[PDB]
Amino acid sequence: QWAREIGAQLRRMADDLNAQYERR
Amino acid sequence: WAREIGAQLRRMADDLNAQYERR
Amino acid sequence: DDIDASAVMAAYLAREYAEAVEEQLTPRERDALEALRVSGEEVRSPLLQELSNAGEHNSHIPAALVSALLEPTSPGRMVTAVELCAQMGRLWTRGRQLVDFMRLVYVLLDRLPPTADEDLGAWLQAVARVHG
Amino acid sequence: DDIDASAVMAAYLAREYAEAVEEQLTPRERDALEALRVSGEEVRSPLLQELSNAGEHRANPENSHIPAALVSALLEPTSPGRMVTAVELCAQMGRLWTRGRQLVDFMRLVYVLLDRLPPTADEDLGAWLQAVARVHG
Repeated sequence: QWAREIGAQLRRMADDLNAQYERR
Repeated sequence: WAREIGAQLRRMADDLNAQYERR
Repeated sequence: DDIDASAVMAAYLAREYAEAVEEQLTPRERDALEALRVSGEEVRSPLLQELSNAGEHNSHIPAALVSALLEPTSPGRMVTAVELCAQMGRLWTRGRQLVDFMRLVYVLLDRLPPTADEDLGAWLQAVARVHG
Repeated sequence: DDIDASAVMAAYLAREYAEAVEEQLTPRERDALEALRVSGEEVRSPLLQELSNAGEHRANPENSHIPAALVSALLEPTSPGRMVTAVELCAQMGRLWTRGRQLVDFMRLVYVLLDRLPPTADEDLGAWLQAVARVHG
């Protein structure tokens, strides 16, 4: 299931993106 | 009233269509 | 104070989709788009006049007027119908009005005659020659 | 030669509609838009890497089941980062769905985004995109 896979990497890149600006 | 506008919209379009079919 | 996040996402997606389809148009398709932009503005003037005289509130009326213009139709009728959707869009900026704009567009593109590609090709090339 | 009438009309309306909302956007809404464009572009690179690394059938799906599943899963306790990633995914699918019945597939994926948005979206995204604005000026 690439559904589980791709999503896991999207949630990962989205979390990283979120943390780049949560403090700024 | 809707086809009053409806009739007018067809009026515009054919005026519009007339200008550029000649060219 | 507080932003309508839906409207902001809409504005963004609309522009990105426009630039996408425009970058993938053919040279003459791009010449047709400019041709449709001028003719659309040429009829937007009296098209606005008729709707101001309506003084009316739903997406039911717009859907019928478009399909009415497309029942034996001509390039002029197809342009007037196109510009009508654009004006409904300029009214339907926020909220569930955006979904209304998409359905009206769907109606437009769904009911176009099968010869529209060459009917508009010839007619919109005539508009371009006369406007440069 | 002949043209794709539906493809051209699509360009005209989408651009005319794009100008419509932006005009009616409030100033603070317009700052938010310029911050979404920036963060949307930043996540775009890693986003287009995972899609392509999955394949051409995944980078360009013939359907809407796959992208709409990712969007709905990103927006399931959400944060501004997931919302932006989801917005940009919808845009990328749009950049691919540019002619004919691909336009209606695009309609479905926008609806999933706007309908699955959280109640706190207006509030959180307002704050989070202010950080973006002042980090970039």
